Amino acid sequence: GKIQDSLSSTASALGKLQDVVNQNAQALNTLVKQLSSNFGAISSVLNDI
Amino acid sequence: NFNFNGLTGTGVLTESNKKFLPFQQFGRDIADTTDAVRDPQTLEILDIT
Repeated sequence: GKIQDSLSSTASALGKLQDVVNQNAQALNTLVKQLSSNFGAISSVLNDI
Repeated sequence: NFNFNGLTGTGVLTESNKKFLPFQQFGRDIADTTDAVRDPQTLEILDIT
């Protein structure tokens, strides 16, 4: 019962899994956003340039 | 391949229940990629996939 209550009332108990998920999500977001960079081109869109 | 008011993209347009604002025209997501468009011809919102 005590461990159940601690898990219910504590938000940092599952820090490891949430941190791993957040790291993966932010890595994916950074990879997606890297496309926005033009690297000297007029626009990042291949068709437009 | 949809060209809406100069915004060019490729995807499937489907009816959307999203509620835009009168001044709002385009849509975006967490990864700043186009997700919804308000057609100028008629007052409705179309998603992109």
